[PDB]
Amino acid sequence: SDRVLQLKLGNSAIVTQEAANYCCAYGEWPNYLPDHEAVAIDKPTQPETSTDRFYTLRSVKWESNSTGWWWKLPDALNNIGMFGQNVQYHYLYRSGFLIHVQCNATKFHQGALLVVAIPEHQRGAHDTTTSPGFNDIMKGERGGTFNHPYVLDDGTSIACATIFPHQWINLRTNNSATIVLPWMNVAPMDFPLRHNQWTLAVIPVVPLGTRTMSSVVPITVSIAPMCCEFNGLRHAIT
Amino acid sequence: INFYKDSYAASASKQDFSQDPSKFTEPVVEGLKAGAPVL
Amino acid sequence: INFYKDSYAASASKQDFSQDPSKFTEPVVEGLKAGAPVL
Amino acid sequence: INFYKDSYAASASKQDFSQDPSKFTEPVVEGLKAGAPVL
Amino acid sequence: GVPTYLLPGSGQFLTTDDHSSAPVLPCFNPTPEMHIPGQIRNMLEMIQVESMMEINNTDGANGMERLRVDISVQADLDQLLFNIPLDIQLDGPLRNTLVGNISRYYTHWSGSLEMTFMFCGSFMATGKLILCYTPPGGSCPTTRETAMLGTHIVWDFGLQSSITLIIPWISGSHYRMFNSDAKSTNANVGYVTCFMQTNLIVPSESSDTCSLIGFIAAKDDFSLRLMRDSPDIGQSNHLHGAEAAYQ
Amino acid sequence: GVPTYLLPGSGQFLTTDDHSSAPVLPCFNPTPEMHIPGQIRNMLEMIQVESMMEINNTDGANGMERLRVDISVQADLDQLLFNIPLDIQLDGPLRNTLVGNISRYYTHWSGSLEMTFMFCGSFMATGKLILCYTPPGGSCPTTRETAMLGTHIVWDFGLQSSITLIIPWISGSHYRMFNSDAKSTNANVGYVTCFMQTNLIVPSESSDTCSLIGFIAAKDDFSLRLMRDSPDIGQSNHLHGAEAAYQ
Amino acid sequence: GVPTYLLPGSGQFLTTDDHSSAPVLPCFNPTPEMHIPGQIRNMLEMIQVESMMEINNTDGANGMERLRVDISVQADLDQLLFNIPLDIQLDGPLRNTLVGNISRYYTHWSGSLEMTFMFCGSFMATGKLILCYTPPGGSCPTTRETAMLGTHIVWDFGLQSSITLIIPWISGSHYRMFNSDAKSTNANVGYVTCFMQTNLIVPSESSDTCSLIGFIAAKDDFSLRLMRDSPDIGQSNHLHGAEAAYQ
Amino acid sequence: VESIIKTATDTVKSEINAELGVVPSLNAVETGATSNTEPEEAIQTRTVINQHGVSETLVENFLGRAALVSKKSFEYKNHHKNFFKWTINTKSFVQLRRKLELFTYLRFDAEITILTTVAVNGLPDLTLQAMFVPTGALTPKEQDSFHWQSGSNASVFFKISDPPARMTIPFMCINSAYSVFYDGFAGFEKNGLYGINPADTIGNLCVRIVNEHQPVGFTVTVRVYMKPKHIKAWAPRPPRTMPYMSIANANYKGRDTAPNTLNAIIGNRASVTTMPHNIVT
Ligand SMILES: CCCCCCCCCC(=O)O
Repeated sequence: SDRVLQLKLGNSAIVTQEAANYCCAYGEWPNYLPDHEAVAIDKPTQPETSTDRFYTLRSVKWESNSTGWWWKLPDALNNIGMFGQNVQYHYLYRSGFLIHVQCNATKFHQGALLVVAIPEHQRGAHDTTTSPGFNDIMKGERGGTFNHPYVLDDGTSIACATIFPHQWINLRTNNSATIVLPWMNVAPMDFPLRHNQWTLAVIPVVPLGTRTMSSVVPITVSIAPMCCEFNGLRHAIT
Repeated sequence: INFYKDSYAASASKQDFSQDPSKFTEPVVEGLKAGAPVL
Repeated sequence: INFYKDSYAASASKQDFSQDPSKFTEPVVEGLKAGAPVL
Repeated sequence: INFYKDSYAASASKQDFSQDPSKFTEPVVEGLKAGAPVL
Repeated sequence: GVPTYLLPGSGQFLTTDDHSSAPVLPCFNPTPEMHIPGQIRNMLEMIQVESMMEINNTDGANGMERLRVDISVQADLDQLLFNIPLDIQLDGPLRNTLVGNISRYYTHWSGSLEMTFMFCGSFMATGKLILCYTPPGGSCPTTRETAMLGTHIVWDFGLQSSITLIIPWISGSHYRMFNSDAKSTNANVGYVTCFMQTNLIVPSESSDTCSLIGFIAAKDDFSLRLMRDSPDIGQSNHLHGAEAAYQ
Repeated sequence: GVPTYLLPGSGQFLTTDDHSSAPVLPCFNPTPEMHIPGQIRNMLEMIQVESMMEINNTDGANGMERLRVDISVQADLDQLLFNIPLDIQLDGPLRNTLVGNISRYYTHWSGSLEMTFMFCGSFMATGKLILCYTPPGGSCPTTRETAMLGTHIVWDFGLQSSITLIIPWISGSHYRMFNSDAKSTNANVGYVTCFMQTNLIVPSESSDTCSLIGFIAAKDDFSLRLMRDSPDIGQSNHLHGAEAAYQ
Repeated sequence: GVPTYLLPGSGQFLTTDDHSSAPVLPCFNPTPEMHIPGQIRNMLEMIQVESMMEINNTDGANGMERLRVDISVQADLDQLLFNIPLDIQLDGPLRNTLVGNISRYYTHWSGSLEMTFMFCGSFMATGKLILCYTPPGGSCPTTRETAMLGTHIVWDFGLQSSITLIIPWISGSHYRMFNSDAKSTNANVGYVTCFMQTNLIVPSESSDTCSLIGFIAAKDDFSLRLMRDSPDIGQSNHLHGAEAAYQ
Repeated sequence: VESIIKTATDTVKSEINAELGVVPSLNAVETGATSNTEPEEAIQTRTVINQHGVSETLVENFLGRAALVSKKSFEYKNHHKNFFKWTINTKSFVQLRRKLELFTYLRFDAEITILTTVAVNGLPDLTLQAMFVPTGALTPKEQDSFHWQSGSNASVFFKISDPPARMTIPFMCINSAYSVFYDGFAGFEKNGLYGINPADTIGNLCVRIVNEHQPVGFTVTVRVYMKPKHIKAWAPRPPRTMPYMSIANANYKGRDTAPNTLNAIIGNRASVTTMPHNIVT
């Protein structure tokens, strides 16, 4: 009953027959900006189905020595579909996100991935006093990789990362993780090209292993923006 | 008693005993029943 | 509370929120209607 | 009057005049009557 | 007596404190109040009055020439006429205005601004212009096709001599800051540009170069916070006569 | 005036005092509050979230390898697999956890703890383990026959991947202290040990070595007292850029 | 603000003052109270318990031998057996008792005292004694005919092993003082003497020398005033380990 | 789900359990939820009326302490020439920094206490001036420049012989809360600083000795303490483990040897079956 799930948004839908319930970050659900919290006075555009739908990113391969992967939001989607177009033509944006991470193998494989949504995941650089640069942070649709997952690449720890909204993909138990993210920021809206509200991290705490036939085991990420709103229309910063 | 005209000047407010651990401990859409199998 | 006998010794009076910008922004004898041509 | 928020900060409490010397002077199970032979 | 104890801060002199203090002249009777025209109670009342922007802040323009923008009959189409830096913290066309001067005594601001332009050519001169406000994020537009995508007003010269371009408050945060870094995400307001929509057209006896005067003011949805000393005034020596006050 | 007298303590600066003090910016209007997800009001809310124990804190285990305990198919019976020092004040597997980190900002604690273990082997792998909590007093048990006499849970691997061992609050005194003497009667919590109840059994194509991830968290009957500075952070020099803040 | 002025005494630290003071640990929750046997609320409760008088404070008597008075079968009549100095301020048989020790933390006292003696000879031993309290004014009586004129109790040995001599509060002034001058009219309490009323008589197989143990306590009409440091304890050097507390 | 909690929860007595279909001790960590197994379901418990308080862990108390945020020594003599400027930040001292960083967002007013001490190179009872220079305002260039006239800036004048100066700075962010962490860049171009939200820019604290120099020199040290109050906090975070390296970022290196080394946070024990402080009787 809580192992099967279908998510439908816009012209897109996803089903899983091996889910583990699903997480609603901090027990919240996405919503449009109410009049009593609004700041920007221009009438916003709410494109609905053209932007609030699942966008599937390129997959990554789970290898025996993988350290983990990460994708920042909205950066990862800032150049995809109509969500990307609205982001480029508008100074301000606001939205929640429905995240669905996918990874299947066989009943002979073992492995466990921590799938966590980190708010304001400010990265640190290793063994230097120089702060991370633009290209170290903005990876776009391709996402990045963890250098030292043990400390979440920020001098803290993955051990305590469970304090953030998360799920796990334990091959023996499930083949997907689902997390619903509400707007998370100190402002009602923001400029999408210079700030990322959330960072999706997928880290193999227990490495992939088996003694059966070796096969490429991918990890795929599908993300659907929710309740998108845009303000401050102008030309595209394409 | 705050004798200053600006409320932000007042002493600390140590009376908010409200809590909701579940937003961190049980952020799952479907409530998990006591002894019933979670999956 | 002013403990001095002269009222001018009291603390500041920051409670006058009355305004009338129009004495500076619209000092015209004939009120100008919203969208109607001013001239 | 204690102006601090923590009650343990208050001045001394010198108003407890209750006593029960018998817990030290007569801890015997059977009460001993005035002039009656104790044994 | 009453048992007391002094707290940290005791004896200090905070320039923004607010307490009563000993009257120097007991029983003094101040002059009766009399009604006087023009009372102002909130500085926001002052910044709602439009004042002239120094748009032509260029070498070669002296004094009042800096307060008007001259437009000429064009030979080409869709021509860019001028742009206006929306810098208030950094020096620029908006700095020496009522809204600019008063706002600079503060650090945070929020609210809509309004720019009004009055065409001062002759009656026989006609034309259409397009004024555009471009929210931040990119480079200032240099072509009408690009500027036209932002907030704008197409202005037709005629009996009503002036047009108003509203620069609506469009910001992610509640307030913006008058930060020394003009390119900061918490300070940059965007741009204002002006192009010919058609062209300035005049007969032989009308001057072929006409001036515009641009004004700016805050709307009543404006608000300022965090008072600070203004960078617009300073001194390095005693003013003449200051020392003589002691002689 | 009012006759008064200063008490001892007058003029002192106690870092934990609680008084009102002069507002630096009179009439300042703070930004309106907005709802933000995840508000936390009591630190006890944070320590109720389970986090990973670094059980494999051994030489040769690097980074994340230290966060999982590998169990293999055994050749002998009733084998001891691992034990967990319940040290919170002294460094150990429980120190870098949410409950451990926050508790170390305090000196006294009381309440039940819960350890949850998730089996991360393949679906075809089966097994039964016994997790035991031994109240203090003696030496850590090294045989199942001895450990089995304490509080325990026999765990059968299956659809439900995880098991919880409750470490109930069993103490003579209301609270225990995070004392530097690990063998003190007011600090030692006892031990946690894990033995094979049966054995880890897997088919030829499933990996024959599987990992467990152990988590720990406080229950809602938990309480912390006497705030102190945490021993988990310190500095011996200025951080890079600290002095530059003055230039 | 409020006009005030500091009074003499301002800023002083009086060890007996009573004021509230800043809590070091805000929001600290003390351990819940639990019922514990033997709560004492007034020191007067303690001094009402009788304790042993060191009547045999003589050279040759060591340790516990000093706490009992041996009486023997007499050859002569009306023999004086022993007397007890009623000195509390000056060292004497009453000093190291519950009433004596606690009273010495004070300067003034008032109330009745009670001395109880328990005969510890064998069952076959018989006898009659007379215990006398002589109010102050003269020299301690040395003959029964003289002592007998004061307050007294004739004691017959038997089933009930103990007798009580009440030393009623008989004083001109409301209180007496623990003054260093033992012969002062505001301090001297008088004397207590004990004589054979008949004789100690025992059979051949019973010991012919028997012991008495004397106890003393205050009655509930007792009262103490003016707290002072006790002369019963002092130090001239650091105690062992005191300085090490700083290492 | 939300409720008022003033004491730790009580325990209820429990009996023997042998029910099919009911397995309270089994859970599924994969859901992301923490185990909901109660003590009463794991073992047989007795009834306990728990009176233990939970007020010392209130966020207001946890963060409500005056902590050192700035310390600056300078020479007071005939010439930092008798004054200094400090770009305000809460990242220079690690005890306060680590605690604030346990949260993602924080909204609070800040009580500021300024403590001054002096040493001869008797002690003069000097008068100092601490002026708050907001963003965009001009900072003093000399001990005597016109800037100190402080016509609009808030300034506080205090003596070394008086108790430490104190005042409260209101929550002054342009947003609804301060961003303790910021995964973004401060500008519209690509060369801006990463991890520094412009919105949380306070300004500069300028401090000078008002007195003209004396015939001899002195060393003056100014310590500034900050205590947050009227606190609201959101989204707790993993505590810092690696030593801090810079005030401008979360860069890390780790200690040279455990504990808290990049390769091992917890110190090593001989093996997973080795009990470190085992009781030997
Ligand atoms: C000493 C003035 C402090 C003003 C408030 C600073 C808040 C900083 C919050 C943070 O980003 O960690």
